[PDB]
Amino acid sequence: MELVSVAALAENRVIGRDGELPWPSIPADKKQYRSRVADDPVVLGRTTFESMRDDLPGSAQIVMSRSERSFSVDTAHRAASVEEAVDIAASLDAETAYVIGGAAIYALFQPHLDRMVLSRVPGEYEGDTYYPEWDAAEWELDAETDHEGFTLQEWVRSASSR
Repeated sequence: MELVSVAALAENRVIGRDGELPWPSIPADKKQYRSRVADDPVVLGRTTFESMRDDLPGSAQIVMSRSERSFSVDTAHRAASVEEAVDIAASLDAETAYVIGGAAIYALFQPHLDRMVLSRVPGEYEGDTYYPEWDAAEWELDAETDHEGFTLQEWVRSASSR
C-alpha cells in the first residue's frame, strides 16, 4: 500500500518534551509500536530520531529533513521529500511503511498517509512538541480501542461508497 503515522499525545495534542514522548514507554506503547512498526520501515523527524539513535523502530529508519545522510545503525537512512521517503522504503524490502512523527512530519505527511494511527495518553502537559488537527472529509475512523495508560486510535483516508 503506502505509509501510516504512529504518535502518542495528551492536552493541547502534545507529542512530547525531549524526543517522541515525555513518559519512558508503557508495555502497550512498545508492543502496539512493535506489532505495527517492527517488521515495517518508519519515516520520522530530528525531534523523534535524536531519541531513536538509542531505541531503533523496524526494518528501516527514514528522516524527512535536508541533512547529509549517515546516522548510527545500518537500518538508518534519510528522505528529502514524501516521494524520496516512499522510494527509499520500497527500495529496501516493504509493502507498507509507518511514521513516529512529528514537529514537521505529521504536519507535512497528513494528505499523503494511507492511515493516521494515534495514541490518546492522559496526564496534561505544558507545550513543547505539537500534533496537527483531525477532520471529517480528509480522514474517517478505521479502529478505536483501549490500551495500558492510553486509548489507541486508527484513522483511514476518505473511502468511496455512493
